[PDB]
Amino acid sequence: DLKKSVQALQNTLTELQALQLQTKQAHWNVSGTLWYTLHELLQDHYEGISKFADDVAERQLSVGASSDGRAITIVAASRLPEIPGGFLDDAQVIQFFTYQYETVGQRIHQRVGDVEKVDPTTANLLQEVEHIIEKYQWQMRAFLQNTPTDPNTGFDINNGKPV
Amino acid sequence: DLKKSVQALQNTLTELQALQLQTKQAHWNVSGTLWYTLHELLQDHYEGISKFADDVAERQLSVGASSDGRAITIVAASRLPEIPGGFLDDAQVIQFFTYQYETVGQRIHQRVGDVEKVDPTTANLLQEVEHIIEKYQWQMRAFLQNTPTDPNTGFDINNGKPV
Amino acid sequence: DLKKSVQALQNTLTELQALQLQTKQAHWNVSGTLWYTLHELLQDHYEGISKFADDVAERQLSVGASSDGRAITIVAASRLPEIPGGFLDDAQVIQFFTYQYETVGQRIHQRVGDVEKVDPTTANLLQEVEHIIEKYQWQMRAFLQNTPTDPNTGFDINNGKPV
Amino acid sequence: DLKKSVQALQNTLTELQALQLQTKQAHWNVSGTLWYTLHELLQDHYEGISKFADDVAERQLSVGASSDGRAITIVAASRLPEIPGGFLDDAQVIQFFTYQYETVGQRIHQRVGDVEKVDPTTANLLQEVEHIIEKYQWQMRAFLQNTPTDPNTGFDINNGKPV
Amino acid sequence: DLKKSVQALQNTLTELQALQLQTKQAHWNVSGTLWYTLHELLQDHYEGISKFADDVAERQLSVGASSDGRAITIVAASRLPEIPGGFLDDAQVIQFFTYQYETVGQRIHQRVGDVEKVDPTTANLLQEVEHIIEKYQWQMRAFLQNTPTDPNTGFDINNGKPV
Amino acid sequence: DLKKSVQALQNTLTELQALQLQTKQAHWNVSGTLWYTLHELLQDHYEGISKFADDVAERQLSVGASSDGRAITIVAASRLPEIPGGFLDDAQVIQFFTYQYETVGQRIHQRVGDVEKVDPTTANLLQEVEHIIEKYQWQMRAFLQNTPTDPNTGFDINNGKPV
Amino acid sequence: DLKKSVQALQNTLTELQALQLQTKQAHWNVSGTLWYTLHELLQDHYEGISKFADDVAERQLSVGASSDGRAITIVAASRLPEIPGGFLDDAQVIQFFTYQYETVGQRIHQRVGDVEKVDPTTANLLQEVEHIIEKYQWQMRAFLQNTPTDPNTGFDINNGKPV
Amino acid sequence: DLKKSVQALQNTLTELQALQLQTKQAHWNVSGTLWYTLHELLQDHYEGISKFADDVAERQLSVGASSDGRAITIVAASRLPEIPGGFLDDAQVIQFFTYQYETVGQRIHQRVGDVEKVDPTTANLLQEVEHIIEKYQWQMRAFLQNTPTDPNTGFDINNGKPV
Amino acid sequence: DLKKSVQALQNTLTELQALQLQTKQAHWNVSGTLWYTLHELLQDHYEGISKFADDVAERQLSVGASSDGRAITIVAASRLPEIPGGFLDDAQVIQFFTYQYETVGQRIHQRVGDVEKVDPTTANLLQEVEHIIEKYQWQMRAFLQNTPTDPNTGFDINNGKPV
Amino acid sequence: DLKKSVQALQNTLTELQALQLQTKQAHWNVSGTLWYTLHELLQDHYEGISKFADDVAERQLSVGASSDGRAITIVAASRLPEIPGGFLDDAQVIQFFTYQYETVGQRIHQRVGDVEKVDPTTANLLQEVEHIIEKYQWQMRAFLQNTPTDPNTGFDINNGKPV
Amino acid sequence: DLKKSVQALQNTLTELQALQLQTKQAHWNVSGTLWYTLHELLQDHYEGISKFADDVAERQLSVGASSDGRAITIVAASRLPEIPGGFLDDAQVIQFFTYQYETVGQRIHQRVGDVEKVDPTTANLLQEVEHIIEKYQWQMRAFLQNTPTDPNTGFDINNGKPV
Amino acid sequence: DLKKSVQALQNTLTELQALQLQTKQAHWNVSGTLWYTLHELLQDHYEGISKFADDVAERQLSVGASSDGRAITIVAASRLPEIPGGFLDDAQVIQFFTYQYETVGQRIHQRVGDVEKVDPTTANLLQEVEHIIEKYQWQMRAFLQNTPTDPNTGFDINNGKPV
Ligand SMILES: [Ca+2]
Ligand SMILES: [Ca+2]
Ligand SMILES: [Ca+2]
Ligand SMILES: [Ca+2]
Ligand SMILES: [Ca+2]
Ligand SMILES: [Ca+2]
Ligand SMILES: [Ca+2]
Ligand SMILES: [Ca+2]
Ligand SMILES: [Ca+2]
Ligand SMILES: [Ca+2]
Ligand SMILES: [Ca+2]
Ligand SMILES: [Ca+2]
Ligand SMILES: [Ca+2]
Ligand SMILES: [Ca+2]
Ligand SMILES: [Ca+2]
Ligand SMILES: [Ca+2]
Ligand SMILES: [Ca+2]
Ligand SMILES: [Ca+2]
Ligand SMILES: [Ca+2]
Ligand SMILES: [Ca+2]
Ligand SMILES: [Fe+3]
Ligand SMILES: [Fe+3]
Ligand SMILES: [Fe+3]
Ligand SMILES: [Fe+3]
Ligand SMILES: [Fe+3]
Ligand SMILES: [Fe+3]
Ligand SMILES: [Fe+3]
Ligand SMILES: [Fe+3]
Ligand SMILES: [Fe+3]
Ligand SMILES: [Fe+3]
Ligand SMILES: [Fe+3]
Ligand SMILES: [Fe+3]
Repeated sequence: DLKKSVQALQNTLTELQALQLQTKQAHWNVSGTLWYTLHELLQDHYEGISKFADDVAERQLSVGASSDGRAITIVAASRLPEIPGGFLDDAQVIQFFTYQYETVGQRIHQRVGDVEKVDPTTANLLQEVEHIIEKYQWQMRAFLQNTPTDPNTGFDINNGKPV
Repeated sequence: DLKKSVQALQNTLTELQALQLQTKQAHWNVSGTLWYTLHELLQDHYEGISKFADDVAERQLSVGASSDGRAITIVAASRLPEIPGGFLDDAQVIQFFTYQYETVGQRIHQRVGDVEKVDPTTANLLQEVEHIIEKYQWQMRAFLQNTPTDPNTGFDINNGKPV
Repeated sequence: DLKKSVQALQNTLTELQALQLQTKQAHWNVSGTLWYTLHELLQDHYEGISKFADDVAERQLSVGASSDGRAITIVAASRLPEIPGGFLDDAQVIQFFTYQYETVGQRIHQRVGDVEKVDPTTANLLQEVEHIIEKYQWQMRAFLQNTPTDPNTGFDINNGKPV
Repeated sequence: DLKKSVQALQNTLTELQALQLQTKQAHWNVSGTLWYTLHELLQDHYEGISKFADDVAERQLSVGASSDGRAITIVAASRLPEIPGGFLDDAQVIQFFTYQYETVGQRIHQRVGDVEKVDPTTANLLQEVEHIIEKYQWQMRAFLQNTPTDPNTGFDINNGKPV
Repeated sequence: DLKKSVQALQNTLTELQALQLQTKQAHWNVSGTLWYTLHELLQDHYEGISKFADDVAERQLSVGASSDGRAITIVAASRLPEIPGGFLDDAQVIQFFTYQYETVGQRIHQRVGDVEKVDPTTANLLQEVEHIIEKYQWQMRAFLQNTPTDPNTGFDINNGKPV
Repeated sequence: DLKKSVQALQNTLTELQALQLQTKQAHWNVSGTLWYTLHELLQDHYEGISKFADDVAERQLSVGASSDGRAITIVAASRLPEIPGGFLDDAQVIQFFTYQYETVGQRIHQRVGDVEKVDPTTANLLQEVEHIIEKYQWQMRAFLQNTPTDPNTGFDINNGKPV
Repeated sequence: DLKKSVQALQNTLTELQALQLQTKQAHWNVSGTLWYTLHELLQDHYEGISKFADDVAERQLSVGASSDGRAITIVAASRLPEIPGGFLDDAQVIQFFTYQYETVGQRIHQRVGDVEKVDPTTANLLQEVEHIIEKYQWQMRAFLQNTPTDPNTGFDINNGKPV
Repeated sequence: DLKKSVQALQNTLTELQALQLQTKQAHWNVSGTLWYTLHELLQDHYEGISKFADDVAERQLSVGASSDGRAITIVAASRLPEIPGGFLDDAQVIQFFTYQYETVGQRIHQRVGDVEKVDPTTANLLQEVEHIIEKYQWQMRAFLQNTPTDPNTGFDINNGKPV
Repeated sequence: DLKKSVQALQNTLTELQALQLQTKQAHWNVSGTLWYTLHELLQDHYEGISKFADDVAERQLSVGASSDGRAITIVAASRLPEIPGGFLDDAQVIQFFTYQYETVGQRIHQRVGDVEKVDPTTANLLQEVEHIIEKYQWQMRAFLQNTPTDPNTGFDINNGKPV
Repeated sequence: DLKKSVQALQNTLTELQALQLQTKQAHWNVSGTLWYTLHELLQDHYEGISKFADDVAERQLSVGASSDGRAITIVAASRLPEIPGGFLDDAQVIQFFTYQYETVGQRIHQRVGDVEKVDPTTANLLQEVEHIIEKYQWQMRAFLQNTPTDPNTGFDINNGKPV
Repeated sequence: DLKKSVQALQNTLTELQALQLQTKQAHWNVSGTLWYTLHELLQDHYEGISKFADDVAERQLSVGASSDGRAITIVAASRLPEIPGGFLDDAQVIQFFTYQYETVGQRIHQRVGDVEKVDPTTANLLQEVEHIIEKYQWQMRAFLQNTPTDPNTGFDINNGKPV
Repeated sequence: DLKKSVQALQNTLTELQALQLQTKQAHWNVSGTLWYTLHELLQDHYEGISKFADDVAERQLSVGASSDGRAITIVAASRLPEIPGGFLDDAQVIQFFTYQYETVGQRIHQRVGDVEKVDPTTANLLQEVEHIIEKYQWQMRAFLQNTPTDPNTGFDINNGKPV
């Protein structure tokens, strides 16, 4: 089934390209106490996402199908919220990608089982994408991770209010 | 005039981001005799465009204004044709970016004079973007450049028909 | 079942070693308009094939079995056509490896399922070999890939005749 | 007018050397929640400032005039406040360089127009210095940049009081 | 099942950390004819084990669970013999890690199937750990590997007695 | 006195190995606002500690005595508190290593004088270890260093309570 | 005979300097289907020619004689046709250097025997120059090399006419 | 005006190519006390001149015009004295390039204003060439720069006679 | 005589390709006390042999003749014994390549004189191949080299029997 | 005694910062026959001085005290002559740093004994600073070092008068 | 006392230069089972010895005294046995440097106390030389280090006789 | 004739080792105006001489003969003057190596013809040694090379007297 692997590959590529533009957008406009920390972290996320975005589209051509990474396709086949414009707060960026990475990781997790029987090599690549996406999810989640000595509500980065 | 420099910077960033996704799209789906030549050349163009896309948005924040590099903004503030989907021919890719680079370079050329008096530092960056865009225009134009011994109609890469 | 993993590993190693000598042979004797393009591309294919040839034989020793990479074994356990001698045409090289990579990739695809239950780690390596082989198949296939504006018959690289 | 370019070059060099010693001073003595973040950021600012300090003095010798980068000249031709001694707070460092970079950038902006007609090459260098200084100004300003979801008063890094 | 992946990941991490300290211990105290050969080989094993020890604990945090790599946990959740103290003989080091790598590799092999259905991405990482552990097992086993012309009893490295 | 230098070297090695596992443990499980800052800082501390851990054990073999870096020895010859398990708060990590580095540095300071007369070369190495340990102590202490404009109580990273 | 080695060395240097300016000239002005392929290939030829141009003149000074690499000497001691000006066709560039490299290689081949008896070290250098020149001749000749399946007349790169 | 930018670009390229061959000529044949100092300095000048020679010709093709870097053009469009042949004295080399760099820098300075209105991007490149040429002029001028304690007549490098 | 240089070049290439597959075969299957020592040494030999195998075939194309490096040609134009299959003993590997390198070096030594008069450049390359082959012969011969204090019979690596 | 180590560390840092600005000042304005030789040598001295200036201030924070590297402190806690302004002669620069390095080295030599008992680790760093300062003193002293065949009065670099 | 530091420095330099030529001599002529192991190990020892040989002589010039590293001085101020000529056995090389490194290390240990009071910086360098020499002593001693399971008599590398 | 190649190789190695110690000796003790210039130049000569010293001895072992690079052999098989001790003048160093390099180069030139018939590969290496030795001879000779505008008597570096 070539159509099945294309669906899993093309859907993953569009999500990676969406995260590509969103990580870079927050990379430039993040503000607050953790602006520079997230500035550097989002650039590393961008480079890891961009690398796998190349691999996914390369895998699309490898199985004999075209790759659609156009701007209209990113907006069209959205299915994910768009990052807000203007200056972004550090606490807002942390909460945005905490949910975005988790949502993308869960979708990739399902696509792995959809193609594991017909295309284990493509499923191997999708597992590697799920690995880096869930790792990035942890790196955003750890900012507000509860500990025995501190719930880490994020009040210090959100004008005194829990995030 | 902060509004003038933002207009020149934001308009250039959106065009660079459009070329970013278009060079990479042709990078993966180009086909024909010159597919691998353009594959490598488009990746170099992508890296040069991406680097200046970072500098332009960085200059936006440097003058005190937010940067809009979101996917919807690329589609919204288009003003440039979209690259076709599916498998792309090498002759089609050459002619697409020959006109696209030239159109972008002419617009950047006008923005340089619009901000040279109020923001010479930003105009200095826009000149550097115009330099790399017009250089890429030559690199696409040279495929069909007429010579005394050969008009270079591109018939060999376009099913026997002049491009 | 140690015998099953050895069969899949040893058969893949011999095919990689055959492609090793064939890519390098075409690397030196390719001729025509695309001689230098294929010269560089075949060297990259050679380096990727050689690296995985090391990994496959290393995996053979890791599971406790000897590795047979001798010259007589490459000729003996052939099951693949031999590249022609003498000066090779660029269109001939493109069509040779288009079919050779596809044939090798299909065989590796079958070996993955043969060992996925008894040796998932070896199957993981075979998936990585299938990934690079099918990627190389695309890189040879793209020279003659049909497009909406051009069928890309390869007449320009084959003395006016469709390849 | 050689005297005009020397004035713009020598005044810029002294300001860069002042920022050189001030960024490094805060680099070692910064304290608080953002001490290590600023520690790394100030070292990058120091390296960029030092590089352009070399270029400015090199340009001075290139136009045929001596370069005065002595310690007494930094103190003499001050015209900028001195960074406080002892342990420095992170919020204090952020506010110090937010104003210092902006003041230096505005002065360099004026010097560009003073020499653009008689020495466009020197004005080109001064534009590059203004670029990196205003970029560093943004990197300090972003710590307290107001956002729709958070004014970012810096209370968390200033003992509960808005910075 | 989060508990299942944590069990496989945490158990593998403790075994890797045990091999970490054991390879380094033998790295410093190995003696005999093959002391320097094993000195270098054990350092390479240490670097490969340490890298995957980072990946395993990183995967633990990625799936949302804490990582226990404390010294007491290495001793507590032992289940593997401790390397002897004092000066170690080369033949003793070869036989120690021949069995240790094999025991660890067999356990990781079982954990792959335990989590392959619920967490294929984690199973993908465990397969990579099993790959490097079984490769290191071969590198220790080859010192005493029987050949048609020599049984390789190791008498030369064990005071004239077969190892 | 060989026994004196062994005592100073072996005791320092065990403390370095304890800090090795503790910095890496906090490196993976740190949480809160400063989780990523400490994540990077603890990895640099880990690399510096690991390098000197190699030098100390190498010096042990150089003076003619075995090196004991086994896991049981780290737990046995403890004399330092164990880092807590589970998710660690950033303020908890800062206070843990502030005291741990200081305690280790004071012990190494005493060992330098114990061996300076009989083994100045070993004392030279112990001085280098004390240098990097006290430097790391400052890097943890600076998070809560009092300043004229801010006492830096750490309330922002400790749920509103002074650390 | 110092005069004999100077003649062989000085004549080779002038030919290398002529090829230096000619490869770079075609590097910038080549046009057609193979413009970018030759653009890259001519830059590699330029770097290899320039390196040996340094070695030849260095050998001239080593044997105790001055080196004449002036522009007038390149034009004066020509004895080779000049590359045409303006935009150059890819087929024209291929045929120009196919004959130019061959002519230079044959002359260097004769100079090797002229100095092999009196200056074997200089003859050793001239052999290395002949090696790289004849290698470059093959790299230009392979574009039109006849094959059993294709004569490679170059009609596709020469407006339908055999080159 | 395309003709205006071509004139400024082509005239600068020929002067750079002339300095290219002249710096390298003096690089090999310089003699005296400062032969090795100038040997190294002239090689650095050669690399900087060669790099900008590439950029100038690349800019020529970017604006849509051919580039003439042939040997006959260097001799034809001379307008600069030729470096003497044979062994060159260090004092002679210093005085030759002191005037040559200054003459070239003054001409480039005039071309910047000739094209600043019609082609600011090309004028930006010409400013960068003027920067490196005037920097090299200082590096040659400093050998004989008068000081309060020493006029630096160069008598020590010119057989006792002031240069 | 083109036929003479082709004979010397083609015969050397086939021998290098035979040693290529044989060094790599022993690289993977060597066993015994010196397995890892030879494992590393054979990989270095493989890289040196492979590099000169490229140069020899490149020289074949440079003189205008095709290069035959196919697998069947390695087996056909053998004239050298084949390395045994299965697990190889370290003493067996040492004795195999001691004779193999010597036999290849003697043949290359004869080919140098066969082509030194008609093709000194090719003879220069064959001398470089003889240099690396005879160097590798020494590196295998030194394992059993007799010394005044020890005949080095290899009994320790050959089950107590002299090799 | 914390006050003792601070005195030795702070006094050394100010002297290093003074040499920092003085080496760089002479680096840009040195003139005469040895201008370029000293230009390069002073840049190497600057990099070595700057590196130890970082280490000294880092050691200050490591022992728990603030670091004062401000411009006013360099001028205030002077105790060393200031380098002259304007163009500097090479002989003047050589004699300036010959005495300056020696004076700084003697002071650091005394501080080593002042803190060797209370702070051997800090004394270890001060010894390393004395090492590089006395090495730089030799590198300036060697220009006028007397030899059996030449007193090296420096008349050639000082307008015919002994330095 | 300048004479005291010169004595310790000059005596150490001559011993390092003696070990320099001896390690390299054994590096080329070592034979037996461990020839290649010692070949690599002796090259690393040579590089470490050569580096400190540079530092010692550099320290000699730094304190104001000439450095005598001539060949006659190595033979004259010998006081160490000369390595035998001809082919050297591996067991002979191991025993030669086991005693040579120990003898050199003991002498350097005494020189440290001779100059620690008058020249602590030089004593610091001599401690670093003693560190690397005693480390190399361990690396040679470990070949015959006794273990609980094996006395490691070296019979396997010494024709069946204990070394 | 093995004895002939050994004679040429061993004699060249001893001369290279003599120049090794002499270049390094002058590298440390050179004095005068050109001390630092020669300091750097002699270090480059040392590295080139040392590299070929390794190749020569490696070639000795490759042809089956031992290599004698001991200190006594350098003094014994001298046949070259010894460099003077103590502080060396720059003019003395220039004249010493001008004659030393020339004498060594002439001897190597004769050895090439002595072994060219029996050992062309060894003669190829000796030609490469003669190349670097005669190049170094030029680099020392150029300091006093006569020019049309200056005889370059070296009076400025030799207390007013011609060298
Ligand atoms: Ca898998
Ligand atoms: Ca994988
Ligand atoms: Ca906030
Ligand atoms: Ca400008
Ligand atoms: Ca610029
Ligand atoms: Ca086409
Ligand atoms: Ca063809
Ligand atoms: Ca604060
Ligand atoms: Ca043993
Ligand atoms: Ca917290
Ligand atoms: Ca054409
Ligand atoms: Ca002169
Ligand atoms: Ca054996
Ligand atoms: Ca002077
Ligand atoms: Ca000390
Ligand atoms: Ca030290
Ligand atoms: Ca032996
Ligand atoms: Ca030859
Ligand atoms: Ca050669
Ligand atoms: Ca002198
Ligand atoms: Fe790609
Ligand atoms: Fe950025
Ligand atoms: Fe391998
Ligand atoms: Fe500089
Ligand atoms: Fe990590
Ligand atoms: Fe180690
Ligand atoms: Fe050169
Ligand atoms: Fe170029
Ligand atoms: Fe090749
Ligand atoms: Fe620092
Ligand atoms: Fe040195
Ligand atoms: Fe060697």
